[PDB]
Amino acid sequence: NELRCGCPDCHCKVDPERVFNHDGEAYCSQACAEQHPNGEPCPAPDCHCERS
Ligand SMILES: [Cd+2]
Ligand SMILES: [Cd+2]
Ligand SMILES: [Cd+2]
Ligand SMILES: [Cd+2]
Repeated sequence: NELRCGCPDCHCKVDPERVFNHDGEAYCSQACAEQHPNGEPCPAPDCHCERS
């Protein structure tokens, strides 16, 4: 299915040894997993997930 981030428009590279599984889904960062609680987007400075 191609390892993809739970975010609707996010597809950053996810690493198994640090995979953030939240509610059974994988995310690229702890930010996407928690729907960006600290208001912090993901490490990708060009990504627009949750922004748009
Ligand atoms: Cd993103
Ligand atoms: Cd990302
Ligand atoms: Cd993400
Ligand atoms: Cd996100």
